[PDB]
Amino acid sequence: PLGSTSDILHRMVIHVFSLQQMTAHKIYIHSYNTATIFHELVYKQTKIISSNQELIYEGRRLVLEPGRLAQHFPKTTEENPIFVVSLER
Repeated sequence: PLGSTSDILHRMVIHVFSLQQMTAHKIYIHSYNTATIFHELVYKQTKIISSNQELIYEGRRLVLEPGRLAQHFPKTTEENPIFVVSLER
């Protein structure tokens, strides 16, 4: 209150596809949340532990520094999402 989850005008969406579950996910996130928070939000929907999440964008591994702001992620759409792969095993 306001709180970053209710801060609609500063929120954005990142489109993710989990290959392990074969499920699409919309990651609504504050523009100023970090990659660390992004992974937490992905975990909430996929149960893939943050440090087990490998990200792929346009067929290449995507490496994001922990502090990278959501607003500075690559642009995604439902047709061009960030794929998530698990390092587990």
